Amino acid sequence: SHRKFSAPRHGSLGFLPRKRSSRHRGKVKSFPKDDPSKPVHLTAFLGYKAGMTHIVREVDRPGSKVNKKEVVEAVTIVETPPMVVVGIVGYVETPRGLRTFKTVFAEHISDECKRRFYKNWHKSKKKAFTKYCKKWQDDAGKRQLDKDFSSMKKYCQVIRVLAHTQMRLLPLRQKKAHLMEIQVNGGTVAEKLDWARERLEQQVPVSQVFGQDEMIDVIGVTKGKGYKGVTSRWHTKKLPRKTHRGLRKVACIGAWHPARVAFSVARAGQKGYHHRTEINKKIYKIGQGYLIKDGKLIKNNASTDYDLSDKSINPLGGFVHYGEVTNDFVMLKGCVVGTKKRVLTLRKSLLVQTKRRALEKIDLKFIDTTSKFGHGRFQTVEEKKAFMGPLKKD
Amino acid sequence: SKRGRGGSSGAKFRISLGLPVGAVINCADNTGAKNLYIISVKGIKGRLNRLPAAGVGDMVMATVKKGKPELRKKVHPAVVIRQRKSYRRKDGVFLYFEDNAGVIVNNKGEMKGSAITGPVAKECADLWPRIASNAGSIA
RNA sequence: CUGGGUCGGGGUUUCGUACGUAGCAGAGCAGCUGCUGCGAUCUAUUGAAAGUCAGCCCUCGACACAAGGGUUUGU
RNA sequence: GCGACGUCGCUUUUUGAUCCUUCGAUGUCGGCUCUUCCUAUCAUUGUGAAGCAGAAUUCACCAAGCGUUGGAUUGUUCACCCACUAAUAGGGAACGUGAGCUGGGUUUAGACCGUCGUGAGACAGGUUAGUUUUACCCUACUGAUGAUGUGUUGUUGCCAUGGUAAUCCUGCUCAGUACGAGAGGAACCGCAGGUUCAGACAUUUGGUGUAUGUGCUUGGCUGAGGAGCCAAUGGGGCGAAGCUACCAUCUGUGGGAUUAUGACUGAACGCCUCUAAGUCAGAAUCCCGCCCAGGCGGAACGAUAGCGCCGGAG
RNA sequence: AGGUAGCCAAAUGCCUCGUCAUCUAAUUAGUGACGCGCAUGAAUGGAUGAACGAGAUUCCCACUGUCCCUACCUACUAUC
RNA sequence: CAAGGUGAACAGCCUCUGGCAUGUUGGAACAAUGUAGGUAAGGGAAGUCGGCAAGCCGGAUCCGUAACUUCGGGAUAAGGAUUGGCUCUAAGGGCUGGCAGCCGACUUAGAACU
RNA sequence: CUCAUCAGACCCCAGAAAAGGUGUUGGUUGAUAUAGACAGCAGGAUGGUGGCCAUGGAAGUCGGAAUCCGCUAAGGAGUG
RNA sequence: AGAUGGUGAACUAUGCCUGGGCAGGGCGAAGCCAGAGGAAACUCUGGUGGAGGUCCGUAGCGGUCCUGACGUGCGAAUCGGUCGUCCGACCUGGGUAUAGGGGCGAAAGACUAAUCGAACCAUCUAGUAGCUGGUUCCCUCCAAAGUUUCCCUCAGGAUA
RNA sequence: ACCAGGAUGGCCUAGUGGUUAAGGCGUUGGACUUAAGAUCCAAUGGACAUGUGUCCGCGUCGGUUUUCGAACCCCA
Ligand SMILES: [Mg+2]
Ligand SMILES: [Mg+2]
Ligand SMILES: [Mg+2]
Ligand SMILES: [Mg+2]
Ligand SMILES: [Mg+2]
Ligand SMILES: [Mg+2]
Ligand SMILES: [Mg+2]
Ligand SMILES: [Mg+2]
Ligand SMILES: [Mg+2]
Ligand SMILES: [Mg+2]
Ligand SMILES: [Mg+2]
Ligand SMILES: [Mg+2]
Ligand SMILES: [Mg+2]
Ligand SMILES: [Mg+2]
Ligand SMILES: [Mg+2]
Ligand SMILES: [Mg+2]
Ligand SMILES: [Mg+2]
Ligand SMILES: [Mg+2]
Ligand SMILES: [Mg+2]
Ligand SMILES: [Mg+2]
Ligand SMILES: [Mg+2]
Ligand SMILES: [Mg+2]
Ligand SMILES: [Mg+2]
Ligand SMILES: [Mg+2]
Ligand SMILES: [Mg+2]
Ligand SMILES: [Mg+2]
Ligand SMILES: [Mg+2]
Ligand SMILES: [Mg+2]
Ligand SMILES: [Mg+2]
Ligand SMILES: [Mg+2]
Ligand SMILES: [Mg+2]
Ligand SMILES: [Mg+2]
Ligand SMILES: [Mg+2]
Ligand SMILES: [Mg+2]
Ligand SMILES: [Mg+2]
Ligand SMILES: [Mg+2]
Ligand SMILES: [Mg+2]
Ligand SMILES: [Mg+2]
Ligand SMILES: [Mg+2]
Ligand SMILES: [Mg+2]
Ligand SMILES: [Mg+2]
Ligand SMILES: [Mg+2]
Ligand SMILES: [Mg+2]
Ligand SMILES: [Mg+2]
Ligand SMILES: [Mg+2]
Ligand SMILES: [Mg+2]
Ligand SMILES: [Mg+2]
Ligand SMILES: [Mg+2]
Ligand SMILES: [Mg+2]
Repeated sequence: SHRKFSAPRHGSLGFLPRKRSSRHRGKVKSFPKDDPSKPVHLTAFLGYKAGMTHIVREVDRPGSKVNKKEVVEAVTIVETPPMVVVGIVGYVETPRGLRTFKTVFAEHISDECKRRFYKNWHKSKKKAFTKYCKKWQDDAGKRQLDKDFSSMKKYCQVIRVLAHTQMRLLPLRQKKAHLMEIQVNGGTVAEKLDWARERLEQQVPVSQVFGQDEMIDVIGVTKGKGYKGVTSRWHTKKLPRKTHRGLRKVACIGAWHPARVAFSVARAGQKGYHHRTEINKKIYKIGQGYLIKDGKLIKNNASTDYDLSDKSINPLGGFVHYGEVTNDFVMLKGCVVGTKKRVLTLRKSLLVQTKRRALEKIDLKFIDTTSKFGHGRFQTVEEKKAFMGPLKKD
Repeated sequence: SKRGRGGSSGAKFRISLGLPVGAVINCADNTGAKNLYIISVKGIKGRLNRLPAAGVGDMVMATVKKGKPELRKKVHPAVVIRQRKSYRRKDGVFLYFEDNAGVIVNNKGEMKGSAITGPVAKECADLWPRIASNAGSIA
């Protein structure tokens, strides 16, 4: 018999294999479609979720009641040191799909990227690319490499670039770098290949790939939450207090005839550590790193045009469970997936952006740098010492 | 929600709803009614088992449980002007009152009474301009 | 000539001014010819004391440790 | 738009008819929960027709994508009423769903009343009290190791297949305009928001709190002070982190072939005709993209310890 | 003998969710009445009625995770 | 048979005498789902057949107490206020030789301070 | 013979009717045809008559009863 | 099911005999004392006093609700909280009395040794069953009936 | 629905075996009384619910109709 009052189903079936992620670094499942008329650029980048803060900004939205009014918006900081490009990979189109045609690695590969090729760096004699590196010092080896590049320009339709993160500049305990294919979009295959050949062994900041007030995509893995029941996993209604064998269940898991359990019923299992692609996260800031100029350590990352302070993006006591942000970073609007210290994939948008919320121009007034390790109430330690005066600690 | 002929250009931002059906709020005007018993809220399509709920500025259907006898045993539209549930303004600032309060209105939006005791939230005041005229203090 | 770990130090933060000492502060009471006591509390030391990674941040301070062990894998 | 007198059917969401299966037992009403399916479509998309002026409402087609609520009374299915709403459509899945719950009602034993009976007792007549057992097996389902093959291993990958998701509403503007004698009264494009849903997240607000963190306090105990402890977390105030709530916050997306329909050229049928040959526009549909998983399915690359290449018979 | 005093849609009334009032926004519930009582009624006891009741119902105040709408903590498990 | 404290108390909670080794095992972790306890913003029964369960209340002192009634009750009706710690004051007794001297038990009330 | 954007496909037998189709194929009956048809393209639609009767007036041009003539290739006292 | 002869009141039901036990509080009956009032009859006030099949409530006795725990249990009826009662028709040990168509019952067909709308043991008894279940080697040859009539016959016989 | 009944003056009831239409109240006419009730003397009326069969002959017996009342409609 039919159910009387209609109720929408709990949970999306479009994320259905609710399993632990088989990758830890979020994979770009689909890169932006290439336009040969565009200049040659990168389409993706790899950062690390440092933490969150909140900003104050005036809004220019005609038709809203918040026009010329200042809002406080939640923002997430993603510490993005420059990527080092170490490889060039080409892809040929085939009626069975997109085949990896050829991979060329650079002459020098850092130990951070080398650590990715090992499951145990300590007991290894650390020998990856020690025979491949002889290709770039041999005259016949360059005479094979340049014909491999000629084969890629003749046959490949897609060019991606292998780049790895710089783990030494991060406060993480991890020093093994993350490698990633990043699809080089832009002009022809020949000039697209020449671009990556020149940027081979070189560093790419986040400024060259992304810009201020652009909507990007954040790809990552959800926070792990372990084996969870239906009440926290699929958000079903709790059964009443009088229920005998437990009230945090689903009461009926199916009718008698389909004489199985359907794949659409909520069951207990893994919740979290799920790979996700959230779209249209606005870049509210790209802040530069910690600079050493004139002997001074310039660190006024959070000093806006409305602040005139000298404070950094790092709050009081640093980020909780992360460390410091001494590299260039992306301030994104709102919440992105993952834990602190989780690797995040930043992708250029797959959509065309003609909306006012997408084309909105952002001018930050205030960046909150109070401690998140409690109810911290000062933006800077000079402000804290000015309010309190001398303590016993002198 | 409002669906009124007298409307401002910009529509209201979502606030926390602290007044479900069954909530008895203060009647903050001189109609003689002291209580407004909320029996439903305007504009809600709803969901299975979910109570309709109201924040400040949202119009509700309400009976009078205590007051003059010619106001009871019937339903009036009313507009919530104060609430104890803390709601977040778009400035990120959180405001709540110590009392839940509303005023008896009609379909068009005119209060039956002619003066309001206590403050009226800005979310109610700009959305209902005949309420904000008789408000003494605002937000 | 470098690494993490432990301790220590800073930072952050949590509560809210620690023990001791002093006070012609203290409702009063008692004993001596102004002094000596009892006395909850108060004031100063003293935004003190105490805690703070175990899943918070930074040290380049101290200490020892770290160039090891086992089991398999051949085109 | 209907439609009498007549007549042809469909369906098994009604009750019957029958007694084929089950009486060495298939747990018997409702409701709660949760998934999916149907269309005889209430709403929303696209349309045609009205005794369609506008608004509103009818009738019909493609159409089941997405919705279809909060309550008083009743055990109720059904019903009726209040209120909201885009609408508050109808159904199936052993009259879905009791090793899922509940046990209000039926339908054991106790007891009361009315009627009937000489009586024991009877009552699709009321009333009250009345034990709801077992999964550790196999499958299915959800997660979790792995398994065959590429010599071994690792890195980066591709996508065959499978799932799939967004929804609807309000306000401003158009505009008191078109339309209309007037009363009344739209729409397209834009703009701001919201509902339902989905995926997240904790900067903030709220919650938690045995950092048993830090004060306060009762009874007791360590001779007293200090420091503590016990009272199955002594009680209480505030509380870091971490988890967490439309109770805070963020995000939710593009095409193609087309259906209904409207059409173009154009015969059949010297006229005409959207159709016969040919052609166009065409949508909450369908399919793909996006997104999620990644095949006893491939690829490229790295390094390969007594092993890899090159030049004897068995 | 033809049911008197009383009482009543009662724990007794089919029709029946009886009609009116009251209670509510809305009441097949409750109370107060009405009596044509399928089928009330006087020690097969009628009517009343303080006190009492782990007895059966209705409404109100207060209070609350019963619920909107779930979340977090602790002990013993489950787990290895 | 039945000690001390608190307390009306042989209540509960802690301790001395005496007893014991946590009730047929230990170790490691802290997933769901349980069983037994807690807290929850806003609302306050909208949940449900039904306020089931949980929660509010609670002791004592000073007030104050309705309809009804078989005049006994109802009645801790309902509803209020107070309550800690400290420092005092007053009153309530006994024995010896309207007075003096010597002692001593607990209460109860009032007040100040904090 | 038949095209189905619901095709059909073999006793029992496993699904369909009344009604309907300028789909397409055949057949029956009757006309209207080389004393030249049917479309299609043009041209004439005449006087008696602008009809007694009704209706204010209707003159073929709301209605009911009159529905004959001739020059004729033809024209109903007229289908709109 | 029926019969004959026995064994049980160590559980429980009730009578009798003899023992044992029931904190601390609340309300405050009668009797009594004094004060005040009244012409009397007597009446107000304040104490006292300590009654009650009296109330809160410990032990005890019981077992309402969660329709909680458990439900191959700790347990063939237990456990937790919340509860009824707790000076009287109270609770309890031992002794004693009543025995199966009998006992005993503040009455539920309850209890009478985990047994009760007639206990338990042995025998009669291998009770009867038109009704279920089963019925043990091979090959060869032949090969049905569910119809007639009668029957307390209709799940069975006799008869053809 | 099944069984059992019941339909007669204006109302309420009698009535067979088969020949007789009965009674009460009412209506009507006359007395009594000033008049009316009460009382006295009288009179009429019946679709015998219908048609059919039996019989010489039916309101009566027997089957079928048309209106009514009574009992039962149970076990799940
Ligand atoms: Mg439905
Ligand atoms: Mg239960
Ligand atoms: Mg924080
Ligand atoms: Mg509900
Ligand atoms: Mg069976
Ligand atoms: Mg079974
Ligand atoms: Mg079954
Ligand atoms: Mg259809
Ligand atoms: Mg069923
Ligand atoms: Mg089942
Ligand atoms: Mg069950
Ligand atoms: Mg029941
Ligand atoms: Mg019974
Ligand atoms: Mg197990
Ligand atoms: Mg697919
Ligand atoms: Mg006009
Ligand atoms: Mg917080
Ligand atoms: Mg907090
Ligand atoms: Mg917190
Ligand atoms: Mg707290
Ligand atoms: Mg001390
Ligand atoms: Mg204890
Ligand atoms: Mg198209
Ligand atoms: Mg077409
Ligand atoms: Mg097209
Ligand atoms: Mg009577
Ligand atoms: Mg009710
Ligand atoms: Mg009544
Ligand atoms: Mg009787
Ligand atoms: Mg009787
Ligand atoms: Mg233990
Ligand atoms: Mg032990
Ligand atoms: Mg609450
Ligand atoms: Mg609160
Ligand atoms: Mg309710
Ligand atoms: Mg309900
Ligand atoms: Mg309770
Ligand atoms: Mg009372
Ligand atoms: Mg016999
Ligand atoms: Mg005995
Ligand atoms: Mg007693
Ligand atoms: Mg008592
Ligand atoms: Mg139970
Ligand atoms: Mg169990
Ligand atoms: Mg045990
Ligand atoms: Mg007894
Ligand atoms: Mg009985
Ligand atoms: Mg037989
Ligand atoms: Mg048989």
